[PDB]
Order: sequence, then structure tokens, then C-alpha cells
Amino acid sequence: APPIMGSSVYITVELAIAVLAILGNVLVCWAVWLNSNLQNVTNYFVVSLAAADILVGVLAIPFAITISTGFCAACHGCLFIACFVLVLAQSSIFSLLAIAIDRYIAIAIPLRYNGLVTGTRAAGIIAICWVLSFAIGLTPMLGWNNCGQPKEGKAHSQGCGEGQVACLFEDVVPMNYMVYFNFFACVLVPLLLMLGVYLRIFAAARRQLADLEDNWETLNDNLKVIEKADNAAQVKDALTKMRAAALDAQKMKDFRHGFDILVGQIDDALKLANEGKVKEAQAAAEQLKTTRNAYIQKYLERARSTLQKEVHAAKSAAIIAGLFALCWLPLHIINCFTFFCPDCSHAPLWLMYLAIVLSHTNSVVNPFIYAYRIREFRQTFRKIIRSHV
Ligand SMILES: CC(C)CCC[C@@H](C)[C@H]1CC[C@H]2[C@@H]3CC=C4C[C@@H](O)CC[C@]4(C)[C@H]3CC[C@]12C
Ligand SMILES: CC(C)CCC[C@@H](C)[C@H]1CC[C@H]2[C@@H]3CC=C4C[C@@H](O)CC[C@]4(C)[C@H]3CC[C@]12C
Ligand SMILES: CC(C)CCC[C@@H](C)[C@H]1CC[C@H]2[C@@H]3CC=C4C[C@@H](O)CC[C@]4(C)[C@H]3CC[C@]12C
Ligand SMILES: CCn1c(=O)c2[nH]c(/C=C/c3ccc(OC)c(OC)c3)nc2n(CC)c1=O
Ligand SMILES: CCCCCCCC/C=C\CCCCCCCC(=O)OC[C@H](O)CO
Ligand SMILES: CCCCCCCC/C=C\CCCCCCCC(=O)O
Ligand SMILES: CCCCCCCC/C=C\CCCCCCCC(=O)O
Ligand code: NA
Repeated sequence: APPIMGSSVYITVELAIAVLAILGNVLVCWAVWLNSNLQNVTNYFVVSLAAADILVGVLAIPFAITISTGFCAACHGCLFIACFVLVLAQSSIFSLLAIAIDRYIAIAIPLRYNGLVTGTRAAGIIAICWVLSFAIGLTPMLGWNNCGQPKEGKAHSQGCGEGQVACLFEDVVPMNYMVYFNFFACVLVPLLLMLGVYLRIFAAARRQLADLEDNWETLNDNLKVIEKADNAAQVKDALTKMRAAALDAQKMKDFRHGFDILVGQIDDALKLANEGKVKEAQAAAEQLKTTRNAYIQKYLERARSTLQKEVHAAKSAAIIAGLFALCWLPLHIINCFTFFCPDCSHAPLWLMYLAIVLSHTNSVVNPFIYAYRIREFRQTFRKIIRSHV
């Protein structure tokens, strides 16, 4: 069948994807720009990721359409339009890895996050990652390419000029680069590192939540021990365990006030215990319950609510990392079959184009994930569209 027919379908789908990638990710950038509640280090990497996806629509998809025609081109010019998308994919990987690491720092050492993770450092890291993305993605332009071995019969059949080749991705980009360097080293390894970071994030969240409820249980258990104690020494033992835990749990004004009352009331009871005044110590310790109800439970619940939101933000980020993998793995896997199985028939052209458009679909999906999973984005999206569009 005439190639322009299947080409028309491929090109039309690509153009549709390009429109959606531009519109959705422009909206992401506009939201971060407009809403100061969205201006944090995490979302600067989100913006860098949206910028890469905007350039997929503006440049990479037009380049992909061009290289599907096999037009006559100087080989290194053909190389650039083939490889530019690798720059954008690599930048996306760096942004996704940075987002994961940022969220791990926030959950594991929240006390030093704001001093460690600053806007100026994020902007410098983003700049560095874009430079490294060009070096990685344009590495074929430094000489790891097939321009030295042009397909002269294909060039002559298409009427190409001297020094020109039919511009086709797999004719100019070496497959060993795509499999060993681009896929294994530059894509697979960072994605696996991301998985490890997310596993540590969720394990850290689970441990901290367990410790909060466990510390609550230890506090309440020890009150019962004091109540049903029969000498002052048993009261002393339990209060000593309560006092060390209270100082451990203190590590905002009513928060500090609540713990000041709590530690003071424990010291009050411990002093009576050490005088052998059991009944007064048990009565003194009952006062702790008023402090527990008015203060400690509010701190516990707020700490629980903060940790659960951190789980929610890490899950949303992990979904976006997983969707990148889901959209890009088929094309990489196909390249692995082409490279490792020369006895296998090449994947058919229709499947090649399905795998290409699928990888381009990833530049559409993140704005939807933010809208459905992050209220602050969803509300900002609403105000921008309603008050303008
Ligand atoms: C800043 C942005 C908007 C500029 C975009 C520039 C792009 C479209 C330009 C820059 C380099 C250009 C390529 C440079 C060399 C060649 C080899 C020639 O035989 C065919 C055209 C081709 C393949 C060009 C296509 C267009 C190209 C990719
Ligand atoms: C969830 C995602 C990551 C899974 C992706 C699996 C896809 C990419 C796999 C599953 C089955 C695979 C195909 C199985 C058999 C062949 C025949 C061979 O002559 C060319 C490759 C080809 C056509 C494979 C291409 C890649 C393929 C389509
Ligand atoms: C964590 C996971 C997603 C890592 C990615 C899995 C990749 C590297 C695996 C999954 C399926 C694998 C392919 C399965 C079968 C064949 C056919 C064989 O004749 C050559 C190797 C080849 C082509 C494998 C190459 C590697 C491969 C593509
Ligand atoms: C992830 C990077 N990457 C690729 O690895 C890739 N590999 C191909 C090959 C396509 C093709 C193969 C055989 C053909 O005809 C026998 C053919 O005719 C038009 C096309 N395109 C790729 N693209 C998009 C530019 C990409 O972006
Ligand atoms: C705001 C965005 C600014 C604009 C962003 C850039 C626009 C992208 C358009 C096209 C890439 C395709 C260009 C490659 C076309 C090559 C066709 C060609 O040169 O064929 C001649 C002949 O084959 C040689 O001998
Ligand atoms: C602001 C948007 C920037 C992109 C504008 C261009 C939109 C995409 C247009 C078509 C891609 C180029 C197709 C050229 C195919 C060349 C085939 C040939 O010369 O034989
Ligand atoms: C594939 C090419 C790989 C290139 C490896 C060498 C480039 C690495 C360069 C340095 C990365 C960090 C740069 C630090 C910038 C300055 C820091 C600062 O001034 O505070
Ligand atoms: Na991307």
C-alpha cells in the first residue's frame, strides 16, 4: 500500500500528541508561575520536566515526523534531529531522580531540608543536568555514529547528493549506543535508583508512623502502670520511662507549651515518688491525662497528618516516574530485540510507530496526574481556565 497512507496516520497522531503536550505543560508552568503556594524546590524540577515535554511537542515530534520520511540529508544534520529527543528524555530522567531525592530528604531529615535544599541550588542543579543531558543525548555527534558507513544504495535510490544519506534513525544512530549506553546506563540505571529511593521513602514513612503510634501506646501504658502500682519505686520506674520519652518526643507555641507542662508534671510526680509518697505521685500523674488530651493528641494527629501527606506526595511522584518507564520501555525493549536477536525478524513498521507515539504520549500525561492528585495544582488549573480560557 502507498506509504503516504500509513504515514498520514502516524503524522496526524504525532501532531495531535504535540498539541496536547504543549497545552498541558504550558498550563503546568503557568500554574507554578502564578501561585506562590506552588513555588518550592520540588516544583522547580516539575517545571524543568514540563519544559522538556513542551520541547517534545515543539521540536522532538516535528523532528520525528521529518526522520520518518527518509529525506536526503547531510549525515550529521540527520544525526542531530535523530538525537535531540534523547536530550529531552535524559533531562526528564534527571528531573525525576531529583524529585525522588528531594522527597527523601524531606521525609528523612525534615529539620535540615530548608537549609539544605534551596531554590538557588535547585536552579544550579537544573542547569547542570541540562548541560549533561546535551552531552549524553548528543554523544553520537561526537563520533559514535554510523556516518562513516553510509547506506549508499539507499542514498542513490532516493537521489541523494554527495555526502548525504537517507535520514533514518536506525541508519545513523548505532544500536549499541541505544542499548548499552542510552538504555542500560542512562535510563535503566537511573530508574532503578529511583525505585530504591522510593522504597526508602515509603519504608521511612512507615517506620516514623509506627514510632508515633508506638510512643503514644508507651505513654498510655505507663500511666496504667502508675495507677496500679503498689509502691513509690514502681511509680518512679514508669515516670522515668515517661520522662525520657517525653524529651524524645519533643525533638508550635502551644506544642512547646504542651510538652513543657508534660515534662514538668512528670518531674512533679517523680519528686513525690522519690519521697515515698505513692498516693500523691499517682494523683500527680493523673494530671498528665489533661495535658495528653489538650495537647499531646493534637501533636500526634498533626504529625500523622503531615506524614500521610508526604506519603501522598511521594506516591504521586512515583506514579509519574512509573508512567515514564511504562511509556518508554516498549521502544527500548524493541531496540533490545533488534540488537540482541539478529536472527529475529525486525519489529514491523506499524509497531515501531506505535512505540514511538507511546513514548511521546508521556509528555501529555503529567499535567493530568497533577490535576487528579495534587489539589493545589487542580485548583490553580481551574482558576486559570475559568478566569481566561
Ligand atoms: C531554537 C530553535 C527554535 C531552532 C530550531 C533549529 C532546527 C530546526 C535546525 C537547526 C539545525 C538544523 C539541521 C542542520 C543540518 C541539516 C542537514 C541538511 O542536509 C538537512 C537539514 C538539517 C537536518 C537541518 C534541519 C533543521 C535543523 C535541525
Ligand atoms: C509493560 C511494557 C513495558 C511491556 C512491553 C512489551 C513489548 C515491548 C514486547 C512484548 C512482546 C515483544 C515482541 C515479541 C516478539 C517479537 C518478534 C521479533 O521478530 C521482533 C520483536 C518482537 C515483535 C517483540 C517486540 C517487543 C514486544 C512487543
Ligand atoms: C526492570 C526491567 C524492566 C528491565 C528491562 C528488561 C529488558 C532488559 C529485557 C526484558 C526482555 C528481554 C529480552 C527477552 C528475549 C530476548 C531474545 C533473545 O534472543 C535476545 C535477548 C532478548 C532480546 C532480551 C533482551 C533483554 C530484555 C529486553
Ligand atoms: C528512543 C529514541 N528513538 C528510537 O530509538 C527510535 N528508533 C526508531 C526507528 C524507526 C524506524 C525503524 C525502521 C523503519 O523502516 C524499516 C522506519 O521507517 C520510517 C523507522 N525511531 C526512533 N525514535 C523516533 C525518531 C526515537 O525517538
Ligand atoms: C517557536 C518554535 C520555533 C520553531 C521550531 C522549529 C520548527 C520545527 C519544524 C521543523 C523540523 C524539520 C526541519 C527539517 C526539514 C528538512 C527538509 C529538507 O531540508 O529537504 C531538503 C532536501 O532533502 C535536502 O537535500
Ligand atoms: C511552534 C511550533 C513549531 C513547529 C512547527 C512545525 C510543525 C510540524 C510541521 C512538520 C514537520 C516537518 C515535516 C517535514 C518533512 C520533510 C519531508 C521531505 O522533505 O521530504
Ligand atoms: C558524558 C559526559 C560526562 C561529563 C563528565 C564531566 C562533567 C562533570 C562536571 C561537574 C559536575 C558538577 C559541576 C559543579 C559546578 C560548580 C559547583 C559550584 O561552584 O558550587
Ligand atoms: Na518527558
